[PDB]
Amino acid sequence: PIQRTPKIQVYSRHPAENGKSNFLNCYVSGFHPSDIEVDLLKNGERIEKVEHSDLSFSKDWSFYLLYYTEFTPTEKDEYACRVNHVTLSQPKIVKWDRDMGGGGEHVSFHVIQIFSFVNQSWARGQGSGWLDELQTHGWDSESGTIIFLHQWSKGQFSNEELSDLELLFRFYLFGLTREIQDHASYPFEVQVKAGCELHSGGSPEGFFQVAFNGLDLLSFQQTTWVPSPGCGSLAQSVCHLLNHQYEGVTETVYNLIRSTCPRFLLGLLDAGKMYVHRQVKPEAWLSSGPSPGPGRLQLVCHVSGFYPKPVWVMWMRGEQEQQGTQLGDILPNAQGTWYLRATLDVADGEAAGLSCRVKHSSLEGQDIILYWHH
Ligand SMILES: CCCCCCC[C@@H](C)CCC[C@H](C)CCC[C@H](C)CCC[C@H](C)CCC[C@@H](C)CCCOP(=O)(O)O
Ligand SMILES: *[C@@H]1O[C@H](CO)[C@@H](O[C@@H]2O[C@H](CO)[C@@H](O)[C@H](O)[C@H]2NC(C)=O)[C@H](O)[C@H]1NC(C)=O
Ligand SMILES: [Cl-]
Ligand SMILES: [Cl-]
Ligand SMILES: [Cl-]
Ligand SMILES: [Cl-]
Ligand SMILES: [Cl-]
Ligand SMILES: [Cl-]
Repeated sequence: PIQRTPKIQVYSRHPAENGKSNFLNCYVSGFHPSDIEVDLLKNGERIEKVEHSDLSFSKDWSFYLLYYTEFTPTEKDEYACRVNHVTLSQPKIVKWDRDMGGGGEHVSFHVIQIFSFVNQSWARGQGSGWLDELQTHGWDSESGTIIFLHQWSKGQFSNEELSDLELLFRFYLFGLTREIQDHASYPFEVQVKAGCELHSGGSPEGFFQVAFNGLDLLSFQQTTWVPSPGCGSLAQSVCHLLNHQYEGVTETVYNLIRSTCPRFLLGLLDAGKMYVHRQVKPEAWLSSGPSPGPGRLQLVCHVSGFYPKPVWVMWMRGEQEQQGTQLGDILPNAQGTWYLRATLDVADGEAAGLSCRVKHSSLEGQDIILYWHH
């Protein structure tokens, strides 16, 4: 427990044009527990050879997953994202459709960990490193080794440092597992988010947060562990344990989270800048959306492939912003960049003369304008 339902978002990276190669993205989020089945379908057949990020979660602790593959839109062929979850009666198939528009400061670095305990002697585990919303690391479970997803994932650390880190992680895992395997009278899931935010001005902000069955359990605030008020005897127990019984583990954590993490983080940024990519022009295109009702249209404006994140997108009549404009979420793209789509609902007659306007930092001040037409 408890149960949350997956939001499902399907979208293409480029304008859809028959025979021309494209990328199909599927973003599955908001779910809990972590047990899930996601498949990209072509004409009902599951597509093998797809890319998927490792499992992560939000501040809410709900899980999310990115999927994508290469595909070609055609007149005949039908594509879908198929999801199966404990909160679904039947599997949900959401089609991708050109004419529906797809269907549906500070930097931070964190290590994310999910533990799934079905019983005493059976448990799943997985973890991964994330630079902002960008995964930079996986973790091989059998070997107990780090997986560096990119040419810069090492981030200006020597090999000795990272070896020591691997072993530190190994023993940390052995420790907690033994620790959770004790305390036995029972299905449950444990999530850990640990790492650092780096802020303008250089002040690091450390965090180590745990959750249980998707519930806020404990955290680490300024050299002292804190329980989230349940109460909460479990959290208070384990906190108290860490605070005193074995302190010195927290010396490591404290060091690791206030030092090494911001240094590694900065190392990633440095090594990252070499390859790509400072700024990227989006491309934009219009499509219809799902019909809002008889005698009404939904206009969809797609903005895809922009980086950095900040965008301004609006439906216009001349200089007048449209009141009804609805901005979707900013979603991740196949390799690194960003996707967003804005919709508007309008009567048939009032469709003509509406424009979608895009402002991005990389456009050099010359905005993208797209005019609706039939
Ligand atoms: C099966 C799940 C595997 C999960 C491992 C996935 C790891 C996967 C992301 C590899 C990326 C590695 C990445 C390249 C190097 C980043 C270096 C950063 C600065 C280190 C931050 C380490 C975290 C913050 C401290 C952990 C808390 C433990 C030390 C204390 C706990 C109490 O002890 P106890 O338990 O004994 O009682
Ligand atoms: C956790 O629950 C039981 C605990 O033993 C596991 O039971 C095993 O189930 C599979 C297939 O049914 C096999 O490993 C054996 O038949 C069972 N083991 C024993 C010792 O009887 C179970 O598989 C674990 N997790 C599940 C069922 O998801
Ligand atoms: Cl293959
Ligand atoms: Cl289509
Ligand atoms: Cl260090
Ligand atoms: Cl159109
Ligand atoms: Cl960004
Ligand atoms: Cl959306």
